[PDB]
Amino acid sequence: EDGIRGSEVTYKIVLEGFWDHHVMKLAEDVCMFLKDVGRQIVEEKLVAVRRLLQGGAV
Amino acid sequence: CGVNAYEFGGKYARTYAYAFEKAKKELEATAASGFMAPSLSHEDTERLSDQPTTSPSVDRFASTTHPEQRKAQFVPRVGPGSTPLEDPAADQKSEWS
Amino acid sequence: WELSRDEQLFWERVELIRKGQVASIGSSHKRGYADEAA
Amino acid sequence: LFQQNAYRKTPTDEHWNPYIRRSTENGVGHLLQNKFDIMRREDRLSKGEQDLTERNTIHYGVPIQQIVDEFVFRHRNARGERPLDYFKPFPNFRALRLNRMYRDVEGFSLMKQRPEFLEWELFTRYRQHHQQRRRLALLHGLEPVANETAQERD
Amino acid sequence: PAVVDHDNITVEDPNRVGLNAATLDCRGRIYRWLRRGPFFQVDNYFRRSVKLNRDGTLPTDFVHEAPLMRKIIRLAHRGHLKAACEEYRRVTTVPPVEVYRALTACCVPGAKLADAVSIFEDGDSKLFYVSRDGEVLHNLMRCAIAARHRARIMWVYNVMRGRFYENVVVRAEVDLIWRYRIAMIALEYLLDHECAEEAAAIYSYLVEEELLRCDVHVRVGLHMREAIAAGKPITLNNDVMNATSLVRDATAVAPEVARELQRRHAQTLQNNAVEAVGAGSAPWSILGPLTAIGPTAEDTMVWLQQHYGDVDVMSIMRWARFRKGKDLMAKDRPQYLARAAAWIELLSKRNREMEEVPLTYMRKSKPLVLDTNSNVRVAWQTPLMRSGGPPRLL
Amino acid sequence: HQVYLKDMLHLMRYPEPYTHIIDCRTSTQKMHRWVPHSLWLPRDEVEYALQLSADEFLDMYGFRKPDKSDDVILLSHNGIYSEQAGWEWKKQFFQHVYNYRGGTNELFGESYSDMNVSDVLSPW
Amino acid sequence: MFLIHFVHYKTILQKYTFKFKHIFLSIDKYNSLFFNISGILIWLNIIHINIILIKYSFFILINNFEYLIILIST
Amino acid sequence: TYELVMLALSLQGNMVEAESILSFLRSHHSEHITVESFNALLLGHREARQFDCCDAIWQELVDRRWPRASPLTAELYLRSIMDHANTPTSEPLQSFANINVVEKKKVPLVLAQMDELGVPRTHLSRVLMDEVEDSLRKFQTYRSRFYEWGRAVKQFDFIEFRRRNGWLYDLHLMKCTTKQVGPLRDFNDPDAVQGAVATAEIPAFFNERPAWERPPLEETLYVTTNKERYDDVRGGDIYYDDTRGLHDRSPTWMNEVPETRYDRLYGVNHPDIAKIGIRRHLNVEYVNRK
Amino acid sequence: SHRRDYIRMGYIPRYTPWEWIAIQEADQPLIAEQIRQDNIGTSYFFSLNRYW
Amino acid sequence: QLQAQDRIICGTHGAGIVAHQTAVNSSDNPMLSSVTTAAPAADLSRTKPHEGTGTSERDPYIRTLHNQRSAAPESSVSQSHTVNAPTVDECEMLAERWGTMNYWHNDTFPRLVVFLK
Amino acid sequence: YTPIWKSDPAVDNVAPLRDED
Amino acid sequence: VGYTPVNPDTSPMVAYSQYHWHYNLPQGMERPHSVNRTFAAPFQSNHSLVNKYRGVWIEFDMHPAFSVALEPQLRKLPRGRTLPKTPAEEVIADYTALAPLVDDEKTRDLWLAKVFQHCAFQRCGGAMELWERYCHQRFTAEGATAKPPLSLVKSVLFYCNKTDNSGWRALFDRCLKDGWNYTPLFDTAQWSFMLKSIGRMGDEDGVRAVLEEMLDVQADLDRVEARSVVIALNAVTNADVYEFVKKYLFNFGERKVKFLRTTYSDLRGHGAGKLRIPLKENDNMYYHVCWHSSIRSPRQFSPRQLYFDYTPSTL
Amino acid sequence: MLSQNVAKTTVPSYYMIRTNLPHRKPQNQWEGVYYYSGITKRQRHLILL
Amino acid sequence: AQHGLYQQATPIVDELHHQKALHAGHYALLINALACPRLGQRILHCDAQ
Amino acid sequence: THGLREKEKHDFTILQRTVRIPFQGYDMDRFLAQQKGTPYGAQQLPPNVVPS
Amino acid sequence: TALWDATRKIRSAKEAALHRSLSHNTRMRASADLKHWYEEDANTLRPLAFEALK
Amino acid sequence: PRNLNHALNYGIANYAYNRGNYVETQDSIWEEQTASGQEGWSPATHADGLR
Ligand SMILES: O=c1ccn([C@@H]2O[C@H](COP(=O)(O)OP(=O)(O)OP(=O)(O)O)[C@@H](O)[C@H]2O)c(=O)[nH]1
Ligand SMILES: [Mg+2]
Repeated sequence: EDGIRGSEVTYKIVLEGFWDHHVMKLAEDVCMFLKDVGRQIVEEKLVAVRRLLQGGAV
Repeated sequence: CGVNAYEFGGKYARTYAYAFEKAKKELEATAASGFMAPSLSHEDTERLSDQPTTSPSVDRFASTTHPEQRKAQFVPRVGPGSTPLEDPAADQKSEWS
Repeated sequence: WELSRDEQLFWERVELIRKGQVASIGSSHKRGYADEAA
Repeated sequence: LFQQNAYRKTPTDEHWNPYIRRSTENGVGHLLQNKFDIMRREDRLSKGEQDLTERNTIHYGVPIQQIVDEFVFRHRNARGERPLDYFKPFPNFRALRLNRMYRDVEGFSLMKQRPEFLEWELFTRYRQHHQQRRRLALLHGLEPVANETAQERD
Repeated sequence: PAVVDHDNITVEDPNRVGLNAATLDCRGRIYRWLRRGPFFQVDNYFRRSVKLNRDGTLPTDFVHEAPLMRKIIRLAHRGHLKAACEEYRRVTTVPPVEVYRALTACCVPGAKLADAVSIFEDGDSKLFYVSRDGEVLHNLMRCAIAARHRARIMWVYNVMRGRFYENVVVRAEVDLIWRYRIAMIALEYLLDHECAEEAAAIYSYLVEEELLRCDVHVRVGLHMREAIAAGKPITLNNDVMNATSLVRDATAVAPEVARELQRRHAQTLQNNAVEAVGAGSAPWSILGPLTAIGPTAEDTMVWLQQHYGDVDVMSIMRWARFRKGKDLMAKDRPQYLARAAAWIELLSKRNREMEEVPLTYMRKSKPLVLDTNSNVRVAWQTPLMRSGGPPRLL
Repeated sequence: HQVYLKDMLHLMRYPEPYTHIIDCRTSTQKMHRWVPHSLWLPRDEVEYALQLSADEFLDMYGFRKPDKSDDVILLSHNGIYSEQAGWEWKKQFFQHVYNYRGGTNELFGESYSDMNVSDVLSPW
Repeated sequence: MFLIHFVHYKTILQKYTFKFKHIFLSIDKYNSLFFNISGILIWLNIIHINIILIKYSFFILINNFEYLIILIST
Repeated sequence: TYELVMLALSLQGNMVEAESILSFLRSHHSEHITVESFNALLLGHREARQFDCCDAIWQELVDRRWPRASPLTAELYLRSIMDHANTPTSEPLQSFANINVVEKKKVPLVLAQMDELGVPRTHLSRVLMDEVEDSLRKFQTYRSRFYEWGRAVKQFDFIEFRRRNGWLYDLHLMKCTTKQVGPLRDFNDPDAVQGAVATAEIPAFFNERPAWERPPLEETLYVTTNKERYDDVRGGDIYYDDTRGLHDRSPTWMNEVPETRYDRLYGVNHPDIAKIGIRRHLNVEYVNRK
Repeated sequence: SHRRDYIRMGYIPRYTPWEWIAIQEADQPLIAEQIRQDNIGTSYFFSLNRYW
Repeated sequence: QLQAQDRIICGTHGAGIVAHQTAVNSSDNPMLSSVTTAAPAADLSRTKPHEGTGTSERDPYIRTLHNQRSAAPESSVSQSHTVNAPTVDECEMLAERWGTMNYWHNDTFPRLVVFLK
Repeated sequence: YTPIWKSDPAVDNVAPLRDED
Repeated sequence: VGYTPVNPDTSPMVAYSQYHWHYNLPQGMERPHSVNRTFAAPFQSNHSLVNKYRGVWIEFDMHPAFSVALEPQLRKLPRGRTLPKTPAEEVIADYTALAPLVDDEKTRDLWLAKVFQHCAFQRCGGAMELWERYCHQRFTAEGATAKPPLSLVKSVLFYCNKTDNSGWRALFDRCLKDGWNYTPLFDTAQWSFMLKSIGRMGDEDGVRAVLEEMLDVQADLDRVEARSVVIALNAVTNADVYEFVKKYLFNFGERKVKFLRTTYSDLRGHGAGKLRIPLKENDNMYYHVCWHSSIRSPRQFSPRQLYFDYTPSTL
Repeated sequence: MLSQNVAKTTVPSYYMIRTNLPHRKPQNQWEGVYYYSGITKRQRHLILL
Repeated sequence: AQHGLYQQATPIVDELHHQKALHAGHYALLINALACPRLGQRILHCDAQ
Repeated sequence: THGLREKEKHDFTILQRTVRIPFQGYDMDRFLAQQKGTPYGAQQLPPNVVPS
Repeated sequence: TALWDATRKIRSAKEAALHRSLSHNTRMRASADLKHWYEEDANTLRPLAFEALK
Repeated sequence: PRNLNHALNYGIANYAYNRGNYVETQDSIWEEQTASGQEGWSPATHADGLR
């Protein structure tokens, strides 16, 4: 399926603290991090895909 | 007539010649080694008798066993990243391209 | 050759220095070091 | 002087360590090994490009974000460089940044450097005209095509 | 040190090996017990018994468990894999190599690859590498063949070459002859299905180990075995090796192979030159890179030598002889011919370089003098494309 | 940093120009022989010697004051006095300073002591 | 013998510079957060309360190590 | 022809053009493309020292599984990895540890891919297999080892190995931090009594007295030991810094040392050292330089 | 690293800095079983019955 | 999208907002009372890659610009769903080409009309 | 506990060389 | 407060105090730690390696022509990690019969190395003749130039070591620098067996020669098995060789030394049965071993045992 | 002998019993697990040779 | 050529071209040989590591 | 060694506190060029120097 | 022109010799000098052309 | 030569378009940022201000 609803591989990270705001702020941090690492990886796969689309053998 | 001014004149002549012959011998090693010269640290050689008195391998430190005393300067200088400089561990020294 | 020359030269300077010492101090004796008591 | 070289036998003494080895501080001279690389280095320095051997030490400088942060810290929020909209209720994220000139002002020569009275308003009206031109363009399907030659552009 | 008798256990506990709750000095022991690693009981039971002999002999031979191994093998031979495994589970001591040979050999016909691989993987590094053997590996490779798995052929081969750990430290490494055989059915497969890369890798390894002439060495070896049986002297000479039926027959077929190479190549040139225009005849086919063969045997061997000579052609013509036990030279001539042709074609880099397709010639470019696009560039034009135009440089 | 016997013999047969071996023996009474290519700066005088300018030094010791880049090897009977003199050569900052342990005793087979200090401690 | 008298040239050029920080530049210390202390309660045998500055306290520390102490708006 | 030209451009270190060529070939001629092209670009990026493109091209070459990678290809990409992995950064990032070693952690992943592609790992230069084996021995471990790798014994033995080689500095149990850093003073108030909210051990190079405040190189010119007072201290710090000059001597030094031929120069600022010097008696001509 | 107010004057990073991540990451080894690559198939017969 | 984005953000060492033309000379302001006039820069000198002698903008006290390769981010524009102007080399091979129905009948530059013409 | 082992004999290491020469 | 100390990880009153991080501060990581990156420790298990060959690898290089032809005879000899139980007399008879029929030096010699190994495993004493019958003439006799295949040397040497024999001393001496120079190429196992046999027959001088040679050739000292070194150092009663063995005892490592003391103390101890031939009593050597051990290991401070008899003096 | 061997305990006394001061450092969460990755001088020698 | 002696190869090749004994693929063969790739091996393995 | 270099850098940092960001113009090409005196009628004469 | 080709070949050969020498020498690689590569060239190396006669 | 149009901005940099025309300048910029791939048809986000 398109857009949000679908994927190849789904990761769920369950973070657990002793104090609420601890885990909340933690979630913000880890989230920002995976936003940047995520952008990096997915970008690379994108340039690969675009090359593949431009032409190639079978 | 002025040989006695230069390093190959007089008392040091004997040194020069020594070096010279070593070089020949050394070159042969490099010819046999595939023109990749052996270790300057002489870690390649099989026998302890092999390594020259000249090589940097010979361990000259204040103490052999007590590591605090194996420093070069007054305190123990560290490499980049606070990695030990003075006596390198086997895996710290890398020969790579 | 030069080894011989320099040998004699050495003992020459040793001689002169030693005489300097005995002359200025006045005696052939010297102190020990404060660490040479023990 | 003692500190620099104490028992040091040769300048490369510590180059058993790969990280001290490729440090370009003293110069690049020890990382040039074969003739080929030296010709190459010569070539690329003459072409005004960067020297490939200098890339032995990876230098990430300070990111732009960090620079701007230090600036606006040294200035205690740097109110000189803020847009006036920043001082009004609920500024949007565009009003939150500094005073940099964008690309929209580039074709308007009426206002010279100091715009006179009403000039700036006029310009703003031109700018809006162009935003509407863009809207009409996307609308009826005539917009820049990345491929287009000058006749098709015309 | 404590040892547990599994025969003699009593309520009285003479040896004092049990963990006592209240005795003097028990405390640090009890702590020690609660601190134990997850496999402690099992691991210590496994290592205290079952260890490599001082000789370099496997623990593999034990009297009490022998009939079991006999049963496993006898079961695997009649082709009951599951039964054999259900009994494999019950084995307390390391089973002998013969067990694994039987299990994988049973694994071959039904094409089950995964199970063969997991067997061999059970014998590696777990059990002291009882399962690193020529025969076992051989069965694994034949399995990969049945199941047409390329990557797994390469995996098996990679295992058989082995690593410094298994080679030097363990001293478990496959026999020379076996390495030859495995690599050879792998090469058979790869060259038949036209995989150039892995063929080139395996072939390069054959070259490196001096295994090109090997099948000859084995044939000669058997004749020399019977000659020692009779009591006569034996030696290894070039005349003894070129006396073999294999070498003689290959030498006999050489001119035919060369003629086939010539024909095939000529026709490939033709095809390329016709596809070049999108279909008459292009100039591309008028004069090709291959020289005409002189009318002689020596002219043939020389021709093969200079055009195809990065590979060893004689050995490839030898290998291409047998297919599935059938002898191709003595039954189907043209099939053998096309096969040796194909294999020499695939294994040589020279032929690959000269069989290529003509490609159009790319235009260099400069960016525009009046900028519109960064994507729109001024293309250089060859003198051929524009006649006229002023005199220009390169 | 220690200099071993081999190094010393090799430095007798094939000497380096700017490598200076240096004699630390204190008493002229007990020095009956000469170390090849050596030069005499007695331990007791070192502290003053190194404070000299090259001209003043040449004047007093009759040989050139070694540069701070040059190898300086120190020599004595036991190696003790050569070590104290060594610290002295180090404090004024000299880059290569080496000490032969049991040097003149190993060289000439003499059994002597720079100072009398005995292994045994006096019971407290 | 001696044919000549000469002036002793030397190349003293230092052109390469290697400094290596001693190990004690990177050694650890104890750093702390520092706020103005608004008040203190100490209790061991007898509870004693100091009050420096009276304000709504945004933060409070508790420390049990020997004497119980509460550092208020620390 | 084209793969040769690509290889040429690459050896030059010119990527823009080489990749332009591959682009052309991709667009029109694609069905003819061999692996040696991707080998060209790989080797090329390794020259120019762009390791992210070196990565990009391996990942792409894994996705399209054709043409098949060659043991040479994996040789190139792996080499590139070790190269990246062994480069230093500049000094701002060099404070805590050498970062780029993380790129070696990439390896046991790449290796796994080699198995899936059918590139035999045993075709690698012996050189590179040593390098990569060392990389493995750095980061790879199995389930087995991982269950047991936290045994207290093993941890403490590591501590001990560090003890015999005299590096205790970074270890947790084995270091004792002493020095505290004091607060900064405000001109906004002396009156305010600051106190500690939190405490953390951090390296001293964050805050340490600026280079122009402190005496010159302290490592070389001053011998300093941080030590504890033996007496009972009623107030103040129980740790003091014992510092002495390297060249420090007793005020009585002249007397604790044997007398020298210099002694009669006592308290003289500009001596004639030529006069009491032996060179004048030693030399026949004796030119005095002064 | 360049920030001399770090824990002393009250600046405590809300996001853990890239360098530090790189180091913590560089220190511990990566488990080999976490790669999850299966190209063969499931072993029906042998796998569950393997050595005790 | 800044004006002269490269000449300023990518090409200038400070991102334009650090003023490199400044004298380190002693100032009479109350807050500048800590400032000591600097010695002139070391003449033939080899710096660390992250610094400079602080002479000019071309040579800052702290070097911000990385020495590595710079590549602007990969466009988020769809390469697939966009349809460019037909090239020549596309119109030669048009008979073998596979498009979307949107590619043949595309409003601007329909390829079907070309294929038939 | 010292000395551990018998110290080396009185041997003169200098003489043989200079004699050869 | 109590006799049970607060475990500082669980206790909030520790954790959240002023000397640690309270929960309202921002909970990030304080400083990075690279421990394993800065200084790395090499792997030495306290348990010995499980899969090592443990024996002497005889290096079978045979051409894959004769290796097919000689298979019916070879099959009775040892292959890799396999030790067939065939009677030694039969194998020697086979070689004696067939070997002159084959023309290669390499093949015959490799074959012979295998025969020697097979006989060394069953400890049959009548093998040495094969050395004097074929090989002695072209290798050890009267300065014959020929240089033996390494496999052969190693094999014969292992035979002399397994079956206690004097002949070893002639072979060993030929393998130094000036001779064939096969000494650097020996397995650690080889040196172990060598030292063990030599120590059994009781030659102090053989022991000194071999240890000298091992130290020079840079063999792996600490990984030379303890049993053999203890037996070898046990046989030494002579004053000079004794001095040499103190000075050589310093060439080992801390751990190795502790388990030398332990091995020694077990071998004349409870583990006296572990040996085929019991040890011979050497009191001075065993003592000096335990003494070296006590010296090199770290010292523990036991004030009551040291100062037990001490008394203050007002002197 | 070795100067980084430094007392981790305070002198034995009743302060240990009558105070809440803990007897060890609390575990450091971001300290990696000490594990063995590395080679000997002997092994490096072997590889080079 | 392949072994890296081009010098000894030059007279031979000149004389071959003289007699018109050389044909199409033969020149390819020779020019390809001029890359010394039997030397390529000795360099690759020993020197270049 | 005396660290005057480091103090110089830090003092530069101190001076930065005061400065503005420069005005680069509404049309930046034009401004830069005018500043250099290139465009038409933008040429400025050298400041007149009193002869010595 | 032809003579120029020959001369060029000769100088090339001399320099190639130097290059092999410098690339394969470790002790000279020890002192880090670019100068080593430029301190001898077709001008300086032997054979010298103006010395040919003698 | 690349400076043919220079006369239109004398001494100021060369342009290939009329820089006195606002609309045409902005259009030039549009086309540039299109060709560079900073500007173009992209799958929409929720935040892009659909209205
Ligand atoms: O270190 C060890 C440990 C154990 N063993 C075991 O002790 C048994 C007898 O112990 P011995 O070690 O006395 O016999 P051996 O020397 O004749 O044995 P080989 O080495 O010749 O085989 C050996 O046969 C073996 O079972 C050792 O030989 N060495
Ligand atoms: Mg009870």
